[PDB]
Amino acid sequence: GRVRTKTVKKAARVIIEKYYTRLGNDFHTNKRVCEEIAIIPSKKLRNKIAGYVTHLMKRIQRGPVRGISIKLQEEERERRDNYVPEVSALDQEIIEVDPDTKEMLKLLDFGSLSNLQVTQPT
Amino acid sequence: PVNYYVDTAVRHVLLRQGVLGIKVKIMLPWDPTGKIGPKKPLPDHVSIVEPKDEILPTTPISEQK
Amino acid sequence: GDSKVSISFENYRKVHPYEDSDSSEDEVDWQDTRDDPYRPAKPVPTPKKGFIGKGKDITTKHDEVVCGRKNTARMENFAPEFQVGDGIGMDLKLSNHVFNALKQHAYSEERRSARLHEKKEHSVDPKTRLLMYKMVNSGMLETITGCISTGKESVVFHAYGGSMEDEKEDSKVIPTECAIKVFKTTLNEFKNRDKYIKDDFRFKDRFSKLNPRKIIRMWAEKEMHNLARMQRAGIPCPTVVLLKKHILVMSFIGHDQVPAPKLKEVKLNSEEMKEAYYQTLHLMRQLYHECTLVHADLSEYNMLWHAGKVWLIDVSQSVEPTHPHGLEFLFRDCRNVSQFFQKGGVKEALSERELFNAV
RNA sequence: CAAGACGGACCAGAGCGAAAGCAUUUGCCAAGAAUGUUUUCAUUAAUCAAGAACGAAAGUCGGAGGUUCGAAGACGAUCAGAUACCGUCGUAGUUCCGACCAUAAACGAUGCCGACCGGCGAUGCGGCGGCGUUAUUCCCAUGACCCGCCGGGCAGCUUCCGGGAAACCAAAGUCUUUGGGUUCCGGGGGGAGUAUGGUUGCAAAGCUGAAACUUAAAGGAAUUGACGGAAGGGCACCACCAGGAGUGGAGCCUGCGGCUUAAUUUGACUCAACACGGGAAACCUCACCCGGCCCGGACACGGACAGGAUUGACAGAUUGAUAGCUCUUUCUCGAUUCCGUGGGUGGUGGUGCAUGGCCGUUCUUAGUUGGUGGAGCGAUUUGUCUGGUUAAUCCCGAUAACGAACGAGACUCUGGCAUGCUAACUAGUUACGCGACCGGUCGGCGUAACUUCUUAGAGGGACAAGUGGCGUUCAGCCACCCGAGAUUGAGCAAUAACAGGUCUGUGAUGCCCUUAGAUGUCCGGGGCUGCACGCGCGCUACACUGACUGGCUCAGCGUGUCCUACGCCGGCAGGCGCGGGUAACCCGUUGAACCCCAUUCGUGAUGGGGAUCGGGGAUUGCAAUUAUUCCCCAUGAACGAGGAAUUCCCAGUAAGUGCGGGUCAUAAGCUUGCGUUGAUUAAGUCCCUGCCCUUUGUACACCGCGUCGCU
RNA sequence: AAAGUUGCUGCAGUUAAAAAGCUCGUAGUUGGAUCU
Repeated sequence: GRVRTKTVKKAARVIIEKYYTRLGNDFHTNKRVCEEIAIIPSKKLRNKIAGYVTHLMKRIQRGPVRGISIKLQEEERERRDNYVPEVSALDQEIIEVDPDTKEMLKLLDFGSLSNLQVTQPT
Repeated sequence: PVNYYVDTAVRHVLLRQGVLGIKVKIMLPWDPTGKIGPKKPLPDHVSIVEPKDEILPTTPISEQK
Repeated sequence: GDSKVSISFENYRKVHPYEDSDSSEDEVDWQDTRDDPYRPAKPVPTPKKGFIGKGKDITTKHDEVVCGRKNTARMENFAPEFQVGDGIGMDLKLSNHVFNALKQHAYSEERRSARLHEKKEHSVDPKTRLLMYKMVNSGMLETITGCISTGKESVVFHAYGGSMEDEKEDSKVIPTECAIKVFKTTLNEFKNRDKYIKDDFRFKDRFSKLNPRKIIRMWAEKEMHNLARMQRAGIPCPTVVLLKKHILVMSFIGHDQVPAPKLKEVKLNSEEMKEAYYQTLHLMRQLYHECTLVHADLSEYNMLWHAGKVWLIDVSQSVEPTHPHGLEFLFRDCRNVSQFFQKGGVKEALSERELFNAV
């Protein structure tokens, strides 16, 4: 049918990997800037590279890419990665604990903690 | 490409036993013709120029020149 | 290094006014000169004392370096299937412990290739002619006269049979004129015959794995059995005298070495055509009822006109009525007979369905 | 009711026994391991020639009883050859008592005793300690449970301890860093556990046990896959479905066989020969046949030769031939030579199985191979996949692999699009004017523009691009908008191969054969085409959707120094004159055919269709006899849609229709291309055939050729 | 001699040739610590 080969896919991959900024989801804007960078032969190779670039940046909007690796990841995933909640989930007001663990704490000279609540294994 | 890169040259040599045929197919390289090699590259190779490392924006600077 | 999708470092290149500097443009030409290592040494005659020179720089006879270069050059004269490499460009000091093993391998490889090539080279018919000559010398046939008809599957030869001097009470009478049908065993076109052979219960277990020669022998045996069944029912057919492998000898239909004309080639009158149609219908009814077989190849060529009588031949493809395609073959034969009779002007010839119902 | 049998299900990698073996309740008799022991002896032990007890099944003597099953034996089926095979009966045996036999794949294919070296938790027995649960909450111990621990067992799981040729083993480890104790036993494969001897047994047979001779291997692990007919998957109008055109049914042409011939050169013989060898041959071609001519035998040696080696030759004879080819005729010619010895040339003369090159085929496929890294001693393996994906090992993603290269793709030519660009007196239009005819037509004439039509160069354009579904929501697949095109047709074509064709294409060619009444050259004629018959392409038709005639009206490749216009004579074929064109300039605006309208013929072997045959005419050629072709009357035959079988094809396609080129002095029924008219069906499969591709196994085992004869 | 293919040094015995069907047992062979 119509399956893109090794050369066009690898070229589109390295075109995504570096020069990611100057291209875009619009098709023809990619076309010319491919000519502005890669000294490419025929226009059938060019118009086939510029097709997979648009088809790959449409795929970027669905999340990560398993084949490329640049440490930019839009500007939202960086914002999503350094999310900090207002209250720590670790400073819990009360914790349910096994008596064996409390025995370990007492043996550890840490027997005077106040946030602990000993529960029984019913 | 097989028309202007490889240089096929068949020759016949005559020995005591008979005739031996010789084929020598030498593929020309790139680096356009400073007396060596054809101009146009192989119609598949794409070479990508790395970008000039540009200055990232820090402060809006208006310099009159 | 060799990838098609490549990267260019042009922007990081700083200064290049004169790119074609005369430092990388060294003209390297050493082939036609005397500096190429790929050149004969112009060998010196062998010393008799066994060494060259004297003192401490005495270069001896074998002189492991020299002998290694010599063994490399002797490798250069190996078999074409051997692969050496670049053993002269790189100084290869190869020893007899290694070179003799490689030489033995080259000899074994060339010898086994020669053995494979020699095994490859070691891979009416003459056997049928020898069988016919043996039958003629045995007194069964006096002389092979000629070929009467040449078919696609078998060849029919008219011949004169011999007079057996053995006074046996059970000896079959040899006819004066005989027809020998020899099945063609060198033709691969006989492949659809399994449609009429595998469906027979008398030979399915044997034709399930039979060779083509065995298939031809089984077909000849089936033809002889069909001829015997037709002769037992009184149907007009050639009487088989003896069958040998793929050659079956039967009674010739005709006189003075002239075969009987076919129904298509015989210009019979209207009454003669009606009599021939009636005789064909009677023979078909006798074959369906008494012989319990369907000819399945009944046509104008299969029926011969002789002495005002219709004789049936080529019963090799005949099958019993119990076969899964016996009824369809009988209907096709009846349709062909009806078409042949209607073409001859027989107004009394019944239709294909009527002939199938009557038979 | 009786007779003997056997204790299933409970039955587990559980238990016991020295092993063989050992499952119905209860009782009796002695045994026995493990455990527990601040019990008793105190080295009493481990392994063991001789010797001894036990030793499954089968077998052997005596007795008993005999259900069932059953060697032997008796039936019946089954066939080219069954005597193995299957179903029915049935003796010894299988059952118990008392004596022999003492052999098994009697196996863990792993002697016994002792120590050490990783871990884990299940199970049986005994013992120890307990959060706690149950005997209708048990009144306290106690059995059935749970959580551990110890000893001794049958096993298991995991590991890069270690070992091994490896499979594998926690013992097969603690082994060239080689010694805890002890018994048996092996020394290449057969002969052979055979003969002989001894001994046991009633016997069958057991134990012990060679030699002669013969053989260079036999044997053990592991790796790749030839090969599977073993299986599924997959692809193909050189396969199928649905169909169209047919072929095979006639006539003719051509090719290949056979039959003749002086010769009817020659190769090629399923696809991968048979309108192929540019192979449509009057001579040539031409190799073949029937006969002639010449040396066009270089060069070296020797002889002849100047007092001539010779060449050529008029006239007559011969001769097809002004063939001195030979004789007569005697004229020429100045070493240009001749005769043998040598060896050179010329071969379309032999070997494509000695070769190169070229081409064809497997295959127009779907593979091929390194580098670095991992595993293994190594052969080798991963990369080169579970799956999905595509025309594609084309791709995605898993992933001890990561990246590559060749092939496919990209590329190149052609086609569809550009009212944007370039610019045309060797292309075209429009306008104006000049006319000509009745504001319309002019391919009928000239200058203003102009590039839409025509040319041919650059650039652009189309990418699964956008949308909706499907998707392992990746890769990509169906449908739709817009667009000229959501996409044609070819060229090139990998690794590994084929005894595929070609010496007959070469002044390519090795060994050669011949070389002067030549297998060399040339000439004359014949033949390649000869015909009882067979096999393949191809062309005409079988009539009405047709044929005849008249009128009408549109191309494209693309040749041409021969292509031809125009005028004249002829009915045509042709002939004469004057021109142009070495070429978008001329033929030509290429007034092509099928097709479009009208007339006549109306189902009739008919005027359909023109095979065969006579006569005449013209051209090309030295030469048309074997009709070279072309033209005109006449003759009008098979053939009324074709058996078995079979070919090709998916969209400007198949079919129908003609034009150009190649061959060509003379010429296309062939072929290479080109337009014109223009469809049906399907868009799906393994049903035939062919080719794949993955998995598993994987480097001819055995039972069923003889009788006699004399020296 | 290579032959570690005669093995005391110094071979082997699950699958390549090979551990007796099993147990007792005499001769043989080897035998816990412990006395300056």
